[PDB]
Amino acid sequence: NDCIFEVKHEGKVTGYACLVGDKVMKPAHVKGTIDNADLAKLAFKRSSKYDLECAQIPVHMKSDASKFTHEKPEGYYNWHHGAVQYSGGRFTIPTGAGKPGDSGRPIFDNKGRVVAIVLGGANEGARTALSVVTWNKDIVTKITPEGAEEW
Amino acid sequence: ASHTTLGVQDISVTAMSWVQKITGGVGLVVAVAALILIVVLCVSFSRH
Amino acid sequence: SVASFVLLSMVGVAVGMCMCARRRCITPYELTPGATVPFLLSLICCIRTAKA
Repeated sequence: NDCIFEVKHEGKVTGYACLVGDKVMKPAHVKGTIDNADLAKLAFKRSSKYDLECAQIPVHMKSDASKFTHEKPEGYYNWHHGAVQYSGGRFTIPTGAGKPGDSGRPIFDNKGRVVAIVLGGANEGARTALSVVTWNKDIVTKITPEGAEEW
Repeated sequence: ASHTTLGVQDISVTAMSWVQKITGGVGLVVAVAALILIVVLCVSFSRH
Repeated sequence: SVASFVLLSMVGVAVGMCMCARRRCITPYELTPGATVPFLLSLICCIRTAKA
């Protein structure tokens, strides 16, 4: 836990979901709810065109927020299973090294600021690419390369 | 007298203008509403 | 009554738009991690109006 907070539900792995900025994230393809109690009451709003569920950070995490940015240089980006070298505009992994059950997963910068949120992944070699929703100058866009399987 | 035999699609002196005003009433603004539905369908669908 | 019908027809389309209007207020705004608004709601004018 650098600033790493999680979603779980009922036995199934609900991917990952962390608070950031003003909103606790929730991807719309994720079924189930949070493991915790206090988070498990608020409202969502669905987005089919981008697959999201709007969900607000409660005020009790005023001393418990998580900063981020929208700065995308290339090179190494640390995640909870090591390093994803987001390079060439491409946040690839060596193929297959990630585990399913990772939908909505916080990748951060080289110093602990959340950069992107991953949904899917595919491969045509030793190069698994990923399907990721981002926020350019805090403007959110889903990006799906061809063949994204749910994590 | 048989001129009294009138149908139902008869003609007013002025209410043709009134139904011109009503048919040209709030149909234009909901045409604008449909237009901005077409606008907001293009959140990312336009220029490649 | 048909006159009432068409007005209770017509604004229905409009309020359907208003439904979609709110459904497209959040569409630039949804889980937006800073949820920034220079002019995003200064033109819808539902909430989040800055000074002037």
